[PDB]
Parts: sequence; C-alpha cells; structure tokens
Amino acid sequence: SDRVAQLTIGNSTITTQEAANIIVGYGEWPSYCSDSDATAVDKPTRPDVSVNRFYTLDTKLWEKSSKGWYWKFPDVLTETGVFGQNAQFHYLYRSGFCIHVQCNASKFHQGALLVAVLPEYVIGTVAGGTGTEDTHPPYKQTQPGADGFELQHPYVLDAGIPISQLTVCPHQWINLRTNNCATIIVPYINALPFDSALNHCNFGLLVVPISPLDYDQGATPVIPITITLAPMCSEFAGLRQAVTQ
Amino acid sequence: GDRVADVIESSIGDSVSRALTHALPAPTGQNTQVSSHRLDTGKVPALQAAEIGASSNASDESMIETRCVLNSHSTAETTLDSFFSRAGLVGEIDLPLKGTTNPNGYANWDIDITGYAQMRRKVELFTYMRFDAEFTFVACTPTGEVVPQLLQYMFVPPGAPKPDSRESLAWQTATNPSVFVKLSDPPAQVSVPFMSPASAYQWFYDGYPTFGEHKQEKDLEYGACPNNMMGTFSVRTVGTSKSKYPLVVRIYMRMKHVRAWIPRPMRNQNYLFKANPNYAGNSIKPTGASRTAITTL
Amino acid sequence: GDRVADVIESSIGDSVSRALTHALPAPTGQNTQVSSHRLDTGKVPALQAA
Amino acid sequence: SHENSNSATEGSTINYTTINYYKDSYAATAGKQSLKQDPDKFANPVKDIFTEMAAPLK
Amino acid sequence: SHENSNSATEGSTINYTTINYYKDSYAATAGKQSLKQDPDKFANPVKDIFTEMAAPLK
Amino acid sequence: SHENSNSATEGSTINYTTINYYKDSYAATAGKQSLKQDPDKFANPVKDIFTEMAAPLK
Ligand SMILES: CCO/N=C/c1ccc(OCCCCCN2CCN(c3ccncc3)C2=O)cc1
Repeated sequence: SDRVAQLTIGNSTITTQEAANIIVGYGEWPSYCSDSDATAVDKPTRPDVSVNRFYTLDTKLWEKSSKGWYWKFPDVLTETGVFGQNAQFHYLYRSGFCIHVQCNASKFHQGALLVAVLPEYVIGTVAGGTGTEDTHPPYKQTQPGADGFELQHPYVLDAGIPISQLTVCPHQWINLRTNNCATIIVPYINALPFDSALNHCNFGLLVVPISPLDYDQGATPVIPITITLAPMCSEFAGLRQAVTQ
Repeated sequence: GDRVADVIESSIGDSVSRALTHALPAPTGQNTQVSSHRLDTGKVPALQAAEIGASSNASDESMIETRCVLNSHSTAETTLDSFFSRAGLVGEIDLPLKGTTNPNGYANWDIDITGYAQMRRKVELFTYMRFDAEFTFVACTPTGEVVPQLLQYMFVPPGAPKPDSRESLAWQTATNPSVFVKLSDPPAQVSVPFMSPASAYQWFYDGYPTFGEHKQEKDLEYGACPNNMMGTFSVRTVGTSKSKYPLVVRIYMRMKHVRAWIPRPMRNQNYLFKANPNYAGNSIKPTGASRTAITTL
Repeated sequence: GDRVADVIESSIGDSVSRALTHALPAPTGQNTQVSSHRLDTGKVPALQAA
Repeated sequence: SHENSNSATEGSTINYTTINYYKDSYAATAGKQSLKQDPDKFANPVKDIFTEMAAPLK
Repeated sequence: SHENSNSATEGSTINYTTINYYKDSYAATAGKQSLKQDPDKFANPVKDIFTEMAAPLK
Repeated sequence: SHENSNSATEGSTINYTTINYYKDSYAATAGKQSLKQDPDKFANPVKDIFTEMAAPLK
C-alpha cells in the first residue's frame, strides 16, 4: 500500500509492486510560471499531453565493477518526441520532472544504488593529474545526451565534492532486497523563470552503486538499470526556427 | 470562451506551487519529554527504511527512558546572516614600483571572490544566493606600513570603460562610483546592493553562456554565467607621476540580508582555479582522517 | 514533596497487579449452538499458530 | 522611515529588525532574523508521510 | 524645520524628501524624487490626437 | 530595546540599569546594580537560629 504504485501521465502508465514511496524534491510540486515571476511577454505554448508523458531513454548494465553514471536535464530529452521539437523551436523553456529509475533482480541478489538529483551539476576535470593543467570537460561530457556518461571518480562526483553528502539532495535508494525502483518528482529549479533547454542543464541525475552488486554463479548475471522520465507542466516561449544547439 | 469538458476541468496554468512542508518557529532546541518503558507489538519506532529517502524519525523518547529536559539553547547563531555576516578576505591588489605586474601605478581587479578558499568553501554550500554586502578596503605597504598616499577606487560596471593607465580619462568618474581615501585614513567601507540581472547569484552554472558549437577552444566558457560577473574594481595612486611607495590593497567582504537555496555537498578536495571545480586527479584524498582497522580506534 | 516531572509521572510503587483474565461461573459444561455451512474467504478458525 | 525598499531581503518570509541612516535600505545593518525552520523540506520530502510508530514500508 | 526656502527646486511640481542641518535648504541632500512622467510632451505633441487602432491619416 | 538577551546577568536576582548601542546586550555598560545583601548565608548558616539575648548553647 506504499510498496505498490501506478504513475499515469499523458498516454503512458508505469506500475511497480516494490516501491519505496515517492520523493517530492524540496517539498514542492511542479507548477507553471506565475504572472508576477514571469518577464517575457509573449503568450507561452503549453502542449500538455503530447510532451508531459513518460519517455524511456536508456538502459545501463549494472556490474560488480560499475562506477556509476549521470544524465543531464533537460539535455536527455532535447532530441526526443514532441518535447524535443518544442525545445528546439523555442528559445525559452521550463518544466518539472517525474523520474522513475528501474532495476529488479531476485531475492538472492544484493546491492544498493543511490539515485539522486543534483541541481547545477557542474563537471570538473582532473587538471592533468598534477593539478597544474587547467583542462575543461568537453561538450560530450557536460551534456552526454540520452546515453548519459560514466563517472571517472565517483567518490568526488567528478567535481571535487563528497558523494557521501549527496543525500542532502532529493534522493532514494534502490536496495535490491527492498525495492526495484526509485521515483523522484522535481519542480523547476533555476534563478530565472524560464531558460534555454539547450544551453543550460538545470540538474543532473546520478545513479551510483554504493553497495556493489553481488550474486552466486548461476543466478541471472545481466541486471539492467532503466531510466524513464516525464516532463511536468512544460511551457515554451520565444518561437523561431528549430536549433539543435 | 471554453466548452469541451477536458479544457474546463484542466489544471494547465496553475501557478501556485503546492508545498508539502511549512516553516515553524524554533528559537531554541527541542525539549525532552519524560518517557517510560514500552513493551508493544505493532509499534516499532526504531525500524526505518532509508530507501524512501527520508531521514529517521526515531526520537530519544522512544529509544530509551528519558527524563524531562527544558532546553533553552538558542538557535540564533546558525541563521544564514549569523554564519555569513562576518568579513573575510576575497581579493588582494598589488601596486608595486618596479615590478612585473602593475608597474604603472594602477590596477584592475575582476570582481570574483572565488580566489580564496575560506570564503569560497562557505558560500559554495549553497547553489543560489542573494545578498547585499559591505566591502572594506585595507591599504598599506608590503611591510604593513602606513604612508601619506592618496588613492582612488572606482567601480567599473560591465560596459563602462576600464582605465588603461594612471592617467586614463575614465578616472573623471562622472557616473561610476569612486572613493578617494588616504592610506592613513581608516579602511574605506561601503555598502553594495544585490546587482545581478537574475534573482540570485549562483556559484554553479551547468551550461554555456551562448549558442553554437562548443568546440575545444571554447570549452573555457563552460560554467561561465554573466549573471555572476558584476564588473571591475579599479584602483590608482592619484597623480601624474609614479608614487614613491609600493602598495597592497586587501579586500574584505561581509554579506548581509542573505537568502540561499539548494544546499550541496561541501568541497573536500583542494581548489585549483577560480572558474571551476577542477581537482588534482593524482591527489584525490579521503574527506577525513583514516585508521588501520575498522575494529580499533 | 516531589517536583521533577519524571518522578511525578512515575509508576514506581504500583502494587495492584494488572490481570489479563478473570474467572467466570461455570457449573456445567458448555452448550453447543446450531451451526451451518460457511464458505468464506478471510474467516479461518481452523488455522492456528501454536 | 521613508526610504527606498532596495534591500536584498525585501519581501522575504522572515522579518528583520535593522538600523540605517541612508535613503537606501540595503545600506542597513544585518540585524536580527526571525527564527523559523523547515527541516522536513530536506529531511522528509515524502509524498505519503509515515508515522514514527509505524513500519515505514507496508 | 524653520529654514530659508532657497533650494533650487523650491516650488517644483514634484515633492522631495531630504535631510539637512543648516538654515539654508540648498544645503540639503538630494533625497528621493517623485516618480511622475510625461512622455507625450516629446513623443506625441500633436494637436488632434489619433488612436492606436485608427489609420493616422484620413 | 529590541536586542538579544545575551548578557552574562540575564535572569539575575538583581536588576541593572545600563546603556547600549548594539544588538547584543553583553556589549552594554556595567551600569548600576541593585543593592541587596545576604550576610547570613555566610555569617549565620545555622539550622536552628538563636537570639542575641539568649545563651547560644542550652
Ligand atoms: C567606489 C567603489 O566602491 N565599490 C566597491 C565595490 C565592491 C564590490 C562590488 O560588487 C561586489 C559583488 C560581489 C559578487 C560576488 N560574486 C557573485 C557570484 N560570484 C561568482 C563568482 C564566480 N563564479 C560564480 C559566481 C561572485 O564572485 C562593487 C563595488
């Protein structure tokens, strides 16, 4: 009754029989931009059901040696469905998100994934190892698209900060013996009412194994982790031709 | 006018963000209530499910037999203003005589406080911050001496001409704010408002400032947000001839009227550059002290 | 005289032993009631947990 | 007084008690803040709240 | 107070709120001005005003 | 005024009359204290008190 759940939005429905409740980031639901917070004067387009629905974008294989991965929002969706088209044709964009990370195993497997949302997730480099080289991460690493990107040094989240404190951000854990999914709802987070879906990633989604996957020889060894997400209250403005970047 | 039912019963446009929590007054630490032994089935405070994402709701009262304690310990020193409204070093400017850097008797300092670790680590605990500030300027020679020298400090906002010499026409300062003060006078001090085009400054910006291809040579602009670039602070010795003494100006910032949003993990690796979170890959150190075994102190 | 709260709300000294059961008159063996067939889910008298 | 309301905290949820001598309120002191707190926003942002006595998952 | 009214803006259309410590009011601060505006004086000084919806010449 | 009550003597048996210009009351002057005294606490802490006229031991 807290372990069972159904998420329906648009023409898509998700079910789970081993949930661990739902986290509503920073305690607030996504909402549209008010007339006093807004600044741009054109009437926005709010496509509703054609863009606020669940999109299943990627599947990673969890292995005994996996380090963890991250995806950037709204980057992961800029090239998918009607949402992507709207993000490309418009300068301004804003929306919340319902993130549903899936991973099931068996009552004989074990392991725990930390699933968290970190706003303004700026990536850093190892500065040439010695720290004397002022290198910078390449476009494919800051905005990895739907494939996401694997963490090089998970302990410092590839940004000089402790993953041990990542739980200060909206999160859930997928502890195989307990649940098979994580559900996090995130409201729009920015210091501006609207922004570019292309130039700015509002937050990053991190999926990192803290307690390594394990099982005995003979149990299914392929344990996928799938990422499904839905925009909520999407709004777009500043219409012109489509632009991919 | 509307007519089809789905439009009428629509929630499209709701601008009031429903909040699941609300603030309560808490001037002192919580008190402790008398508790006694509980030998029940069904009631189980100690058992939790961290997977949910919430912190434990178990309290002292339900884990052990407690007495009553009237706690009047204040929570006032942990407010944002208490924590941040303490002036710290955020910039340093050198005006040497015969030197490599500024041998012309003037200097331009880019207003960025991320060059000093103490202050930087504190503000980086939050993602967005909005605040006013009090800046204090302490000037003296490299030995800490005070000499009879007159200086001019000028705030040059983005778009205003930056002085290119001790005699630049820009020092006429007809619109920019300037401060004229002697090294012998007490430290100059002024109040600065919240000047960003955004509702808040942000210590982290995961994105690019412009559109286009983000090729190798432009990757230096990843994470650069103009909403954080408030301008230049220029200083010069006031004269047409070179000054007789070498000077140093230390810049202290004291935030006030602070608001902050979205807390984040605190920096655990040394800082290398102002513009980014780069860390030395060959020296990734644990966050704290270590020991030889998990079963020994 | 007492004053600290834990002493006031204390149960130290309770001499009345709380009993979970009580005796009932039973001069004869219990009677048997008419019963009929029950074909229910949820109701399960026969199952126990020794 | 009769000054400009240009402080960074103008229109904030908490009220301050400050001092000032200039027409611009951002010149004012930091003052005393209001002592409200909302831990749940970060420590307990769950949709369906569970009790202390209950078993969190059922 | 009871000072001389020798400020340059004495008898102006807008009222100021200033500070002073001397008997001559021109010694006073600049203060805060009243925020009135009259763009039409420069942007629309036509004798017979035309609407937005209308064709300016007919 | 409307300051923090962080003086070392906050909640003392004697009342003070002090001056201050800061939001923290420990910054205040020493002021004037209340002139109460209790010599008996040290000079006559006996359980059963005896008179002046009486013979102390009987
Ligand atoms: C007569 C001249 O007196 N004026 C002095 C003066 C002092 C400070 C001043 O502006 C100080 C603004 C401080 C803002 C610091 N911030 C805002 C966010 N930010 C930042 C830096 C690096 N990355 C992201 C954000 C910053 O470094 C303007 C004038």
